[PDB]
Amino acid sequence: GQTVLPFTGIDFRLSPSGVAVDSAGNVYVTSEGMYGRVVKLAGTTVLPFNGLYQPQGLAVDGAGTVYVTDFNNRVVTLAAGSNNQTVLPFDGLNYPEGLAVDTQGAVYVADRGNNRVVKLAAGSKTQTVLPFTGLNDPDGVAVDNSGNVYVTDTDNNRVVKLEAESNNQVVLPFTDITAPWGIAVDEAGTVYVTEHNTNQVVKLLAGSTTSTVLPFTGLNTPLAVAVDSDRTVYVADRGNDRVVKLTSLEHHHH
Repeated sequence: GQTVLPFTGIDFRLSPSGVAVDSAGNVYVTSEGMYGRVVKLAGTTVLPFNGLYQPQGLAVDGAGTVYVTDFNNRVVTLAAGSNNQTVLPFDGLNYPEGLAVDTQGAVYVADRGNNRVVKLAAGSKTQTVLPFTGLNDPDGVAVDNSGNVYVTDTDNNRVVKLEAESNNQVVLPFTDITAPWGIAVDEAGTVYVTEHNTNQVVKLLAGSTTSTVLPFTGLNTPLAVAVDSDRTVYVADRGNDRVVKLTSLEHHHH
């Protein structure tokens, strides 16, 4: 049932490390590589970020601002239709991977080299380190509408939720999760994760005790995942230089 998104007119291998989807259903991908790019499928274009070096993760907020991590160890943002990027004041990032943006503009980064997740509130000049414990190469972060934060503890083969109320770390009941990397949370609290070296994508329903394997086929190193308002799931299928899409919408009287 999946489809491959038709990125056309492109002079470089797509190398998709990250994937985000805005309200209009524009799809954005970080194209890894020495000369990093963010590519936007509507036709296809390239956003005027300058000097991206191996960009690893992206997110798009409700205003259409695109936020990107890269291996210059920073987060760059581009406001919709701007051609002037700004570098957010994160400190000490070491191989930032996935990032997330919550409804108040706060930016969260899986800081893989420091085995932590860092937070920067909107307009603040200093970051916070979130109270996770025992992380080993976190690659992916997601934040729900309830301020719960979710991380892929990659080398621990687990996903941890820092609950907004208790500030407790819960190892979410994924079933046999391996080397989880990409993650997203949809508006129903459902958590999607890529198991990146085992080439599956799994989901966990909010408040549920176990998980399921989404019916993707032919994945090769899925490193990110997004989900739109139709609860369509998009995957950065990194080894295949493509993004694949899987719709969840029900079929009338079938």
